[PDB]
Amino acid sequence: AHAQSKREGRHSGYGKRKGTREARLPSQVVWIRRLRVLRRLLAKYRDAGKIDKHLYHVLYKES
Amino acid sequence: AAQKSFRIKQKMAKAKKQNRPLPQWIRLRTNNTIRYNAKRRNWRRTKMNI
Amino acid sequence: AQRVTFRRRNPYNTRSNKIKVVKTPGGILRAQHVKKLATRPKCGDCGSALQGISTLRPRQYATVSKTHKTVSRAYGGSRCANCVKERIIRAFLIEEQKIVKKVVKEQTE
Amino acid sequence: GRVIRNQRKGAGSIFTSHTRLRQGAAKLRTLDYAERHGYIRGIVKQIVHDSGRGAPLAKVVFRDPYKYRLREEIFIANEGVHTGQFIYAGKKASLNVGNVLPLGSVPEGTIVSNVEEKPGDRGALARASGNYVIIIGHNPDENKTRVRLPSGAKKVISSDARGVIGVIAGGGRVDKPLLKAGRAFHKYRLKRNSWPKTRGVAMNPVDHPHGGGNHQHIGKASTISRGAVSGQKAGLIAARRTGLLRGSQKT
Amino acid sequence: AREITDIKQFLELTRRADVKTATVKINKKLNKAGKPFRQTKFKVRGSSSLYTLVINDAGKAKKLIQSLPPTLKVNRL
Amino acid sequence: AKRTKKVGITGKYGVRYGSSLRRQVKKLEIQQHARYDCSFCGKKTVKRGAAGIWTCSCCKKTVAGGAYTVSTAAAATVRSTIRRLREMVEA
Amino acid sequence: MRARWRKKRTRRLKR
RNA sequence: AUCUUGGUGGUAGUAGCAAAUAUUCAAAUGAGAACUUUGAAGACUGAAGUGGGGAAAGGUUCCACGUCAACAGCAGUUGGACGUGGGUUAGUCGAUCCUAAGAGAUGGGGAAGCUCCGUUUCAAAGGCCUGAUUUUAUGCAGGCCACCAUCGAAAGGGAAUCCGGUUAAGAUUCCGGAACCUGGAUAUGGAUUCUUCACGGUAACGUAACUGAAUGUGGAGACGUCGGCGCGAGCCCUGGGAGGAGUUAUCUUUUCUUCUUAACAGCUUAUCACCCCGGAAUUGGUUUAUCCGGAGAUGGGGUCUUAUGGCUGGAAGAGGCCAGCACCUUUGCUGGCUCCGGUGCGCUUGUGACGGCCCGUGAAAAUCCACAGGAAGGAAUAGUUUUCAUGCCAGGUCGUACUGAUAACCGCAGCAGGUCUCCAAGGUGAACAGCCUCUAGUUGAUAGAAUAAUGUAGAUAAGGGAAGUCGGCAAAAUAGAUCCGUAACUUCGGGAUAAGGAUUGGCUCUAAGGGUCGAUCAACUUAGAACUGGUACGGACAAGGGGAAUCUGACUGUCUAAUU
Ligand SMILES: [K+]
Ligand SMILES: [K+]
Ligand SMILES: [K+]
Ligand SMILES: [K+]
Ligand SMILES: [K+]
Ligand SMILES: [K+]
Ligand SMILES: [K+]
Ligand SMILES: [K+]
Ligand SMILES: [K+]
Ligand SMILES: [K+]
Ligand SMILES: [K+]
Ligand SMILES: [Mg+2]
Ligand SMILES: [Mg+2]
Ligand SMILES: [Mg+2]
Ligand SMILES: [Mg+2]
Ligand SMILES: [Mg+2]
Ligand SMILES: [Mg+2]
Ligand SMILES: [Mg+2]
Ligand SMILES: [Mg+2]
Ligand SMILES: [Mg+2]
Ligand SMILES: [Mg+2]
Ligand SMILES: [Mg+2]
Ligand SMILES: [Mg+2]
Ligand SMILES: [Mg+2]
Ligand SMILES: [Mg+2]
Ligand SMILES: [Mg+2]
Ligand SMILES: [Mg+2]
Ligand SMILES: [Mg+2]
Ligand SMILES: [Mg+2]
Ligand SMILES: [Mg+2]
Ligand SMILES: [Mg+2]
Ligand SMILES: [Mg+2]
Ligand SMILES: [Mg+2]
Ligand SMILES: [Mg+2]
Ligand SMILES: [Mg+2]
Ligand SMILES: [Mg+2]
Ligand SMILES: [Mg+2]
Ligand SMILES: [Mg+2]
Ligand SMILES: [Mg+2]
Ligand SMILES: [Mg+2]
Ligand SMILES: [Mg+2]
Ligand SMILES: [Mg+2]
Ligand SMILES: [Mg+2]
Ligand SMILES: [Mg+2]
Ligand SMILES: [Mg+2]
Ligand SMILES: [Mg+2]
Ligand SMILES: [Mg+2]
Ligand SMILES: [Mg+2]
Ligand SMILES: [Mg+2]
Ligand SMILES: [Mg+2]
Ligand SMILES: [Mg+2]
Ligand SMILES: [Mg+2]
Ligand SMILES: [Mg+2]
Ligand SMILES: [Zn+2]
Ligand SMILES: [Zn+2]
Repeated sequence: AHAQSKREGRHSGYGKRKGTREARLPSQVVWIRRLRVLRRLLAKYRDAGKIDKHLYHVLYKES
Repeated sequence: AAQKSFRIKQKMAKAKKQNRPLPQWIRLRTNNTIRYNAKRRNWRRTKMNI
Repeated sequence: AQRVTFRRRNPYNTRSNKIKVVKTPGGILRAQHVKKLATRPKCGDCGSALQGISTLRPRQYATVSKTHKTVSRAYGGSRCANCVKERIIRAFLIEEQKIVKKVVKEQTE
Repeated sequence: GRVIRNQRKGAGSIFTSHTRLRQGAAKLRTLDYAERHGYIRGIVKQIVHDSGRGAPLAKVVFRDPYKYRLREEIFIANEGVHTGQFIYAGKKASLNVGNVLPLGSVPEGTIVSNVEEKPGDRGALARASGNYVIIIGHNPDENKTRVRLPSGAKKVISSDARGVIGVIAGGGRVDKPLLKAGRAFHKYRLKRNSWPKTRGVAMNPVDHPHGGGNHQHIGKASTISRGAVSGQKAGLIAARRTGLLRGSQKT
Repeated sequence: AREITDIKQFLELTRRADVKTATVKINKKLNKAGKPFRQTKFKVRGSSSLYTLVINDAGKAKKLIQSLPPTLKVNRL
Repeated sequence: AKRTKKVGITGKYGVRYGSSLRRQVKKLEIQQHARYDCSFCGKKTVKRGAAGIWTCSCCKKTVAGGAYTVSTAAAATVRSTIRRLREMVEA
Repeated sequence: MRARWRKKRTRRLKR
């Protein structure tokens, strides 16, 4: 029952937090997810000819 | 002491056999003056020092 | 949930006393002693792992047939392919240049 | 009094050298026919760190002249020697960095290292990182080269004594500050039990000539005779002078 | 220990000199569909190794049980 | 963003040890961790591995060198001296 | 292959 | 004679038997029960345990039967006690073998001498191979190499085993099944040969095999530490289904629980690495981490290690869970089901490819293999080959019970001390914190009655606020997280959580952030809004007081075990 209510977003406000933001969820773990999303999408587009290798290379460095 | 030398185990076997009270019939012997076993040992009282 | 014991008298976490937990046909977890992992044979020239050779602890190499321990070439299970290629090139070229060295010396005479 | 720290060292118990991780003694090849009369070629197979030592070592492999086998030597690497390089050792070897020549066979001004004191001693002088000997003269009648050592001492040696051309590698080691006690700790862990060091004035009289007193102080001259006996030689032994050296130390 | 596929190979094993016992186990299994069928495993004991032939078709099974030698001491189940 | 005005690699030492010692360590720390140009294969892949030992990642050739840089000034002047004397004896 | 194994083969052929 | 040994008083039925939360009811047993046993209840350890195993150490304490004089600072019918017996099963687990720091004979040299040095030396320092000869298992035939005893690890190195069952007490040791290693013996198949010692593949390399002495060269054995990332395993969590149990005034398609698969073997499975084709600037590929490429990138196509996973054999016949008949039966007997999934910055652990660090670069030897070499031997109607398969025989010796500590060890003892290590569930939470719980274990520790003073341990306090005191000693106050805001000084790194403020619950919502082929599947993080309450809300637990200066030691580090 408690786990369900947490799924819906309860019990999670400032007065229920005791670890830091990073201790709760490391900012590195958030970056690695993000950059792995962007790298995946770029590879997909390039491989389907939605983008060329020249736009790919520039976007990869901007990601 | 689970993994023990034979020499240690042989000494322990000797100690097992000696750990007994005096046989009662000794007391009946003619001119007997042995009352009890005066060299009895116990693991809680005195250590063997190997 | 269920906790396990070492199966031997060594109680310490040494390199030779590693366990994995395994579930048995009796439905219970149990430690299983693991042997140390084998390293791949390495080339005598460059140091790289040799392709085609089995990876085993040393004495296990005695139990297995010769095809597991070699490859079909000069220096088979000893030097890698690119190391053998350099040996052949170098042997051929230096032995030729030796013929030229002598002739150039024999002309100047 | 009790036996002082500097006297305990000779018994060599806890004060022996920590040699577990060393590669073997660095030494030239044994001086044999080939080296006396011609040269022999070896290959540099490896260049490798030796625990305790600044300079890296070079594992040089030579063929045996009399038996079908190889013979690994352990040289102290000169600056510039590389894996795969051939090294030439003997009377007739050419004047290139890494080669082993008799000192008779090199011009004045040659830089050498790992020089033998006596011929066939297998190496003695200029072996620490960044050091070398300079040849400064020949006496072909007496068969004696003259050389300048790292200390700045001049010295006359047999012209048959061998050296390696060039300077020992790993130079400039002692320019980086150690910074931390811990770095000195790890340095001396691979050498011997010489560190850290308690000052004699921080001890009691029983333990050191300097010990004791209601202030820490030496109390007699710190300069000690050369003829003093064990237990007295603490401080500055046989000092010609003392105090800050105002100038250059070179001859 | 060892599964043997070829029936020609299996029959060689039954006639081998060290082979004194065999076993015939019947499993009730289910295929890709929920239709059930009687798998049979023939197992011959050997010396170093037990060898099993798995026969799913109960026709071929019935033939195979007949063609075992009468020297071989066969345990049904 | 530029993260330190000056300490650079020596920012790992915090405020300890003295500016003058940190500054001397910094010069040699930069040299010892630099990539150097390989004399053999031409690539910029020579890195220190223990004082005096400089190895190329690409071609795998190791060279004996200085404690904190591949070539000390003393060893350069020696190479040049030895070349000079070698040419004097060879005519 | 080890000497003990080589020696075994040599005995086997000597019969 | 603070005499010696022995005995005995007063003190005195006195000090006392108060740490570790905790006991209660009934029955049984028995002369006797606060304390034994069973049952019922109430609690605790709370997986960095009061649980399950071991190392050192002990030595029978293990288990049973009998049993209470002494011992268990109360008791005792109970016991680690007393008496009498029973009990430890190995080719595969250890020892045994190897070498480490080291220890230590010999040759020699010292020393009046007990002995000392030294460990390969200033020594005539051995012991293998092969054929035979068929005289015999030694001289003979040949060859071959010569380093320097030995001891030193129950955590280092190291040939080989697993599952289920079984006892009062033993089990990786017994039984049943199923494997494997070493040494020996050895003949059948397969393979090989008239091109004598195999073929295929451009290649990386493949294969059931596929001659190879001396000698030599390589490899494995064989190695730090930290960091993030990937992958595996076990655990955790969770869906559907098939069973059993619990709750049911009401509600709950509910809560709990069973649904497993060993070593070994076959086939298959990879990051890395490598090969072929090809020839790159409009530089491309690419990691969380920026490295790679004309010394050949990307790309296309292949090869390899088998860590690891999958499928099959092992193996359902075992184990587990149920049901239905037997019945103070040996204790049965019969039948059924034992299935299919999901998820992840999870935990623990293994491992891969990497990166950081060093004036630190992180054992040795036995042992095993490969290669180079070409000694030697070998066919035609018959020769070779046991590194391929199958088959035969053997595997000695010593250890093995149990505790491993608030009662099995050391501390005069059944002592709140000390003493090395493995496994490790749910919730809350950053968390192996504290608090609560499941599995397992315990419920021990003299008790009853009463509730004075003085204590010990724990608390609270009007108004004042350090006036107390050598001295704020002791206590209080502060405390988590989010946002804001942070001075002097400074070695420019710091100071800094400076100082100083605000917020925090519950409920109902909203938004953003993904995977796989427009469909479909799935985590938790963050931000916002409404409503709501005795304005509470890090609600217990957990958890900095701060500032202005001075003396002094630069810093981390270290010492007077038991007054610094
Ligand atoms: K192979
Ligand atoms: K020291
Ligand atoms: K000092
Ligand atoms: K003094
Ligand atoms: K044994
Ligand atoms: K051992
Ligand atoms: K080791
Ligand atoms: K590393
Ligand atoms: K004692
Ligand atoms: K005051
Ligand atoms: K300090
Ligand atoms: Mg975290
Ligand atoms: Mg970051
Ligand atoms: Mg005694
Ligand atoms: Mg293979
Ligand atoms: Mg000093
Ligand atoms: Mg003092
Ligand atoms: Mg004195
Ligand atoms: Mg003083
Ligand atoms: Mg004096
Ligand atoms: Mg009293
Ligand atoms: Mg008391
Ligand atoms: Mg009680
Ligand atoms: Mg508690
Ligand atoms: Mg509790
Ligand atoms: Mg008992
Ligand atoms: Mg009593
Ligand atoms: Mg009593
Ligand atoms: Mg007894
Ligand atoms: Mg073993
Ligand atoms: Mg001696
Ligand atoms: Mg030994
Ligand atoms: Mg071991
Ligand atoms: Mg037992
Ligand atoms: Mg058995
Ligand atoms: Mg751990
Ligand atoms: Mg046991
Ligand atoms: Mg036990
Ligand atoms: Mg325990
Ligand atoms: Mg005791
Ligand atoms: Mg105690
Ligand atoms: Mg949580
Ligand atoms: Mg109590
Ligand atoms: Mg008050
Ligand atoms: Mg008040
Ligand atoms: Mg006030
Ligand atoms: Mg006052
Ligand atoms: Mg006053
Ligand atoms: Mg205080
Ligand atoms: Mg301040
Ligand atoms: Mg603040
Ligand atoms: Mg200080
Ligand atoms: Mg003290
Ligand atoms: Zn190679
Ligand atoms: Zn290079």
